[PDB]
Amino acid sequence: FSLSCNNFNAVFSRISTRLQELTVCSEDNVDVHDIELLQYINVDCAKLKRLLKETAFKFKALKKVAQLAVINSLEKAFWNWVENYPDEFTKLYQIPQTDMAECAEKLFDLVDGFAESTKRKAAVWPLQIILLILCPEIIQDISKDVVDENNMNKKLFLDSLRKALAGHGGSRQLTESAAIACVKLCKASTYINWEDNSVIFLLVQSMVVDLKNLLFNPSKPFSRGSQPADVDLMIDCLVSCFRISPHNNQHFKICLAQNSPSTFHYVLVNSLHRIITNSALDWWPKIDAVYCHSVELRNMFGETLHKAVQGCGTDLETRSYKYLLLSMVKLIHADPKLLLCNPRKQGPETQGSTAELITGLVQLVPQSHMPEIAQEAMEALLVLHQLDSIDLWNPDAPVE
Repeated sequence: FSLSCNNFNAVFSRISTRLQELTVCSEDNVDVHDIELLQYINVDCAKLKRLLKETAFKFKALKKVAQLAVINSLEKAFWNWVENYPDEFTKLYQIPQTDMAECAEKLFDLVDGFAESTKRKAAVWPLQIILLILCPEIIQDISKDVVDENNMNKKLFLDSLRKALAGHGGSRQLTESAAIACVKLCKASTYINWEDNSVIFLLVQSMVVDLKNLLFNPSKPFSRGSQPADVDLMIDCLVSCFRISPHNNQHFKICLAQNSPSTFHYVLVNSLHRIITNSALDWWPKIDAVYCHSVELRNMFGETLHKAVQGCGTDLETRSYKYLLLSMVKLIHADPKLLLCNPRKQGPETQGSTAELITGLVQLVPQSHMPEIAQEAMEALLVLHQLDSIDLWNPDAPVE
């Protein structure tokens, strides 16, 4: 990635050769590793246009295996640009650019032709949305009357997505795919300032309500594959949704509720963990909004701690707690003010809240049952000693 910053052509030339070799040859080969270098090369807006144009010309003649690799690799290329160059993404919707729109549309059609079977549709759907996002006005027309051919194929795809997203269709594979695709759309929306207030915001609103019921139904655990639930997927959704509507989130409570399964707890804390550590855009909401829930967070710490220690002195249920406990400890390490807000203050007959927190952390240091946790609790307790964090223990009297 660092090398690609300057000498882009050198890397870029090597890829172009492999495509031509595969293009002319007719005996399918599996040495696509040259193709898969797109995932790492630094990309800028102008450079990205080049990638689409070159692949577009050569895509149709490629073999089946080659076609998949370029699609995935090209998909991950999109995110590299967005993160590394946030500003350029805003300007795309701020001011129209036909050239960007034109290249995506041609590529859009080629992919759609490529995918016919349900298995194919599952693979390619995540990409197609990204391209559709790239051409803004085609969305507007899709909402209104549809052109004979210009916006005909697009509108058919967009509504086809929703059916599986709502579970109407009797296809599990597409149901899983629709989730991934929608999430990326939700994630991408976050970057748009919303001052444009384009259809992008409106389009997401249509799918958000359906999406949440699919991923955040305690009765039914969404299980993509071997794992009981796609923990990684849920984190992406919740983090994004927060940024869109931070004022009063309604599903924070669903996870934060004690009755919900642990995984909902696990997803919650990690979700708060990204908020603290990765906030590039200033106009995003910040962790301060969540301080109001501190009281409920602490109770979760207490109960998890109580059961975690007891087990060490079912099979996976016990193991689950330890993982949750480790995550909670790391959270305090990241930010101590999150859990210290709204202090209870020492009761005449009962201990306070800052005290009960420390005592729980201390009884883990000498454990040696859970060496990883013990190591962490040391760092956590060492951060609550910085001069800055001493004040929060009891703001009434910090030196008693």
